[PDB]
Amino acid sequence: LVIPEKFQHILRVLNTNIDGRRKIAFAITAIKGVGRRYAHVVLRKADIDLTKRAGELTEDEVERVITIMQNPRQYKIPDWFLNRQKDVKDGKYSQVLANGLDNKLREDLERLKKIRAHRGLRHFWGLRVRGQHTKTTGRRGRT
Amino acid sequence: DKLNNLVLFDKATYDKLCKEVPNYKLITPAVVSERLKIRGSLARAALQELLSKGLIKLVSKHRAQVIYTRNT
Amino acid sequence: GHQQLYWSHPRKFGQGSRSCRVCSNRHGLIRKYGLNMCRQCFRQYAKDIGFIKLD
Amino acid sequence: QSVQVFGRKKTATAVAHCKRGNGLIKVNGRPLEMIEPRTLQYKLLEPVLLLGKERFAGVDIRVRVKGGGHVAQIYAIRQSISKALVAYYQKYVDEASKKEIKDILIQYDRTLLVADPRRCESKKFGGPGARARYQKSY
Amino acid sequence: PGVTVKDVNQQEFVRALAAFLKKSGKLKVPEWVDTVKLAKHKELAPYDENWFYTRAASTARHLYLRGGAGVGSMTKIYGGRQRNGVMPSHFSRGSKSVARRVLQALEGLKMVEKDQDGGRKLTPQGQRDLDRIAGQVAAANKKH
Amino acid sequence: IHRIRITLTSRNVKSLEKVCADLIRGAKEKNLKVKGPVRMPTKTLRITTRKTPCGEGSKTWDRFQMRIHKRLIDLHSPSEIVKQITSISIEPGVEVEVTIA
Amino acid sequence: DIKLFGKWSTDDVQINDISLQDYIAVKEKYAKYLPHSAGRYAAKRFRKAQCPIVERLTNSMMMHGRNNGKKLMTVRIVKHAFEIIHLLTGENPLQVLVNAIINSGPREDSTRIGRAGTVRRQAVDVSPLRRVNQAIWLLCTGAREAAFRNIKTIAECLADELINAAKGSSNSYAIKKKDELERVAKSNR
RNA sequence: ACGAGACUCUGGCAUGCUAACUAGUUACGCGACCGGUCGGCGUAACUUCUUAGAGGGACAAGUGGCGUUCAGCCACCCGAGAUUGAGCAAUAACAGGUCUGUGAUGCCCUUAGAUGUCCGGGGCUGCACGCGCGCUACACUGACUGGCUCAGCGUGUGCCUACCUACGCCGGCAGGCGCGGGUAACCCGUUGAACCCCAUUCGUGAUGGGGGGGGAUGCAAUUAUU
Repeated sequence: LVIPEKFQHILRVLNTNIDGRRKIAFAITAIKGVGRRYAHVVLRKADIDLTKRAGELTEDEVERVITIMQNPRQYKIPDWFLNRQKDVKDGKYSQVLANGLDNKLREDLERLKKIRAHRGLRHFWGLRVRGQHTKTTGRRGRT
Repeated sequence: DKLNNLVLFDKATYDKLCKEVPNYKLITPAVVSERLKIRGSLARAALQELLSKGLIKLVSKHRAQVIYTRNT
Repeated sequence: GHQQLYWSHPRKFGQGSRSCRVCSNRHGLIRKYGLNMCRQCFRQYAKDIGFIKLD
Repeated sequence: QSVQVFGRKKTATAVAHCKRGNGLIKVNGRPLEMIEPRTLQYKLLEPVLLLGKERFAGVDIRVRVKGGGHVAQIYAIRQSISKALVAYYQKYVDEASKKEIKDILIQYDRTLLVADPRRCESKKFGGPGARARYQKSY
Repeated sequence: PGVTVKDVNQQEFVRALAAFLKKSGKLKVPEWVDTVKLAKHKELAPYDENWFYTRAASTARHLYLRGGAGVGSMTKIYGGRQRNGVMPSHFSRGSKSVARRVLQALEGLKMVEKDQDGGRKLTPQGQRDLDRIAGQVAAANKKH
Repeated sequence: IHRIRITLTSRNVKSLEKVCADLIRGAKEKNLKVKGPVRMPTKTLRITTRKTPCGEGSKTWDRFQMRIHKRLIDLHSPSEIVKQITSISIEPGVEVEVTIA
Repeated sequence: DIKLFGKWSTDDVQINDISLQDYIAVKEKYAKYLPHSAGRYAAKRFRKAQCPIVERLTNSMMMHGRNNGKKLMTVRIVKHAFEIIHLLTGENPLQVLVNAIINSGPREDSTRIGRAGTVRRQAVDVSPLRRVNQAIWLLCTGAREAAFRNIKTIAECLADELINAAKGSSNSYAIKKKDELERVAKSNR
């Protein structure tokens, strides 16, 4: 017994018409700020019925999950547990996700590359900064 | 190299799972996903609902191996 | 002052100074059981202590 | 003083102390058919339908087990049970049907009376395991 | 024919102990179920939302089996191989703050009797109730 | 008190056997509630030593064994008798220690 | 007591081996129930003949690096689709098992002979032991390589490979590799 | 004659003998429903187990067969075992390694001008076939979460030694406040580590499958050693 109205082939939350074929709450892994533990805990604590079908999802579920990603404090996530915890420039604890400027907030590399620190002076030429021994190896993508 | 299945609601909602399957001698969720291009969630839900209806005989279960047949 | 003029540098992981004492070298030292002897003299004084080989 | 011939499979040793009883059997504070993997369930089932319940109705058997591995504990519990049954039922009552039951045992599986001799092999230096050597650089 | 804590298939024994105790409601529920990671070897959240009740059932069973099972022991029960990435995987225990919370749980519910020299023992009445749930699970399929 | 222990340790078997012969001779001198020797397991340590200082040739790890053997005896006896039995200019190579816990 | 597992009757079984049964003995007390008695027969010449086919096939399907040592899952995976062929055929699965096995052994093999001539080798008949062992190994290889990145699920595919080889149709991996090898050898005679 | 072998140890060998609750040892009204599971408790049981000193066993002697019917070889019946592994390992030599185990030894700066004494900065973590087992994992056999059930017989408190959390809690690790029971089979202990009846998910796809700031061992996290 399925819901016969409003049903869309595409599961739409963030206004980017990705393929809605994927089952519920598994398509939010592409957001640059919510992933791994955070995304999984906020779908598993959202009380979702993963045994439901694509044509039996309801507007209540999508509305509630939209509200839950809008509000970071739906279940009192700690600040050290928060995604943008004590980030540079400004300290914001609100769960906001929009294209155009979020990745620029993630781009705190401006300062590190400008002050030409040790990591910056490495990155001037494109040298590794995590100890990967690539003395002459590294043929993946370098022909 | 590419193969696509269907998770939409069509004749697969009722047909070939509510009245045509009992003609078989053995049912397997992989066989259902072969004959109808479905997923594991649908296979488990359909088996549970059909068993609640009462036309199916259990064999055993596993995380990826749950076996049933027909008896009516 | 005096603490920078001389000896402003310790070594608390020193193995070279606290090396195998009985001869004059650092290598060939394992810190179990208080060996303080190189493997060459380890064998030269093995059977004397009671060491035997069966494997 | 006592035989208590026990049972060993690999490093896992199980001993079955058998005395006068009702015929029920216990394995490590537990009856038999509740093994967690429950894939070798029939392996522990083997003796009871091999020799028959009419011989397992007058002897209380307690099994103690110790030794690593899931399967290694098995193949010794049943061996211990069988050999304890042979010992007890031989030392007291009769020898003809003793020959009968030991012959049935032998034709089904010789391991039920006599233990597996072969065990692990020590590792020698210069390689990962016992016989295997490291890769030669070239 | 009597009851035993392990005579039944222990799966349903422990499962029905946890279910019986959650429908009875005597045990309290913890305040945090996500802030802790429950294990060093685990890098993501559990998937029960009553795993505190599950762990309480597990530790009750394991204390029924062997007494003296003081803290520093149940931390190894859910611990296991830790994927250290490229490093070889060694045995690492679970986050013992959660085991400490379950230790807080047992204390004050009369579940365990402690002693100064280490260890803790189950109450005889507690094993009476454990034999009662054992009788329930036995009469479910084997004493029915 | 009647709680005195003696621990003897050596790497040789015949030495421990002659020490047990000393103890059984003392027990033959007078019958006392002295329990039998406690045979600790043959305690083995392995040591393994590369020989080629620089890498040149095979990986011949000299495998040497240090197998120490330990015997215990706990005695409830007058001190003088066992002291005379024991302090009899004991054999070299076997180490004996008397403990009162 | 005298039947397999207490369910598979061993009394009214089929002959089905004329004289290949000297290799495979599943028709007397020499037929143990479970396909697990530890690998203890691989210590002398021809003790493999004593070993039941089931245990040998269970041991074999545990290879390819991804199945190194883990055997209880192999026993589970064979008992599954053992039940499938059993209930699809309705009778004791022994006949269909043996049919699948004996339809897969390569009838002849092109062994390289000659001093330095690799352009013509000899097509010789294959021994029953080598035939059956290669058949089992190659069908298990086909089952595994039909399970990685493949829409089919392992522990069910081998049932269809078994029934197909028992019937003999060319869809199966084992009989098709055997037939291609046979045609290569026929070129070589 | 040396070497091979025998020889030594090692899993098979307490199916009988040397015998400690500190590791284990059926008997001993209680606890549990009223006769059957707790390893927390009691014949100080006169040690079968895993704790081991002696002694024993197997030898191609048994049978059949092959062999120029000798040395021997194969199969079979037996037996714990009808070839278990290592240990010791020629005469002579390589123009081998080690003075970087060493103040005896081929040596122009070795007239105490510095390689460390005293400093540790940049790196063998810098890039192109460029010689190096070191590459766990690499997905529906399995990755998740835990319902879950099993000896390392590796070993872990040191004359000028100082680096191995019970009882309660704040915590993602350590951090501790007295505090890791012990110089050890006493204290880590019946060292619940590993394929498993899955305890939500991932029914065929590169995807759920390896996967830039900080709170803190040492004098200084650095190309995230940790």
